[PDB]
Amino acid sequence: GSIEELAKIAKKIAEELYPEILKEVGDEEFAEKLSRGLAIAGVALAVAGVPLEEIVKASPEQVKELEPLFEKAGRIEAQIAQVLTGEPEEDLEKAAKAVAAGAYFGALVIAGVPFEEAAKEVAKFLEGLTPEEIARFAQRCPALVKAAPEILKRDSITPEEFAKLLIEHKEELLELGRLGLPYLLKAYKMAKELLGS
Ligand code: HEM
Repeated sequence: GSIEELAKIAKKIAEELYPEILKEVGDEEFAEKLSRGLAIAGVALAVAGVPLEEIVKASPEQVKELEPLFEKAGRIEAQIAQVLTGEPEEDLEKAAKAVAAGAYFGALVIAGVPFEEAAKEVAKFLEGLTPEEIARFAQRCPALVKAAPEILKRDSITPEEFAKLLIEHKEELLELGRLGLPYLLKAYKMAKELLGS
């Protein structure tokens, strides 16, 4: 139950994802990051109670009923990430809201919410962060930077402008989410087993 214990689990799961991700991602630095992030999310979703095997089958209204569990998952993601990386040592509650938006966007897209509407729902989810905070958290995601490297020189991204960035890079972000989905599911299943021992 301790965060250190969840981090050790996520680190072990990341080691099982990494060789397979390397078979298909030629940037090995990006492969290392993907394997840690997908492992951390798999653990966080499992211990937050997001039913990911049901999400991939769910309707949009069923995904929206689960919205508070995604926010809990984001807080656990950011706490684990502090142990494994150190870097997210700051306002944890703000970082948690940002990362929460990631899996919740993907959950709405998986459920069949049209990409542009899902993007607006993300804009809604980020309200309360300053455009400067939004810019700084977006710059910490290697998938967003890989799809939209102009993030690297934005000082200010409003929630609406963040949704516009997702839409402008829809095809690239769909390809990264499709790459990550099988590894997220594998990590979630391994987490559920390891947590339940
Ligand atoms: C579309 C596919 C996405 C993939 C494959 C992905 C992958 C990742 C990975 C691997 C990390 C951790 C990096 C590391 O450990 O070095 C990460 C971090 C992050 N991602 Fe993304 N992400 C995606 C979409 C998004 C979206 C839509 C958001 C919207 C807010 C988002 C927000 C973040 C944030 C804030 C972090 C920082 C984590 C922290 O500081 O604790 N991601 N992402």
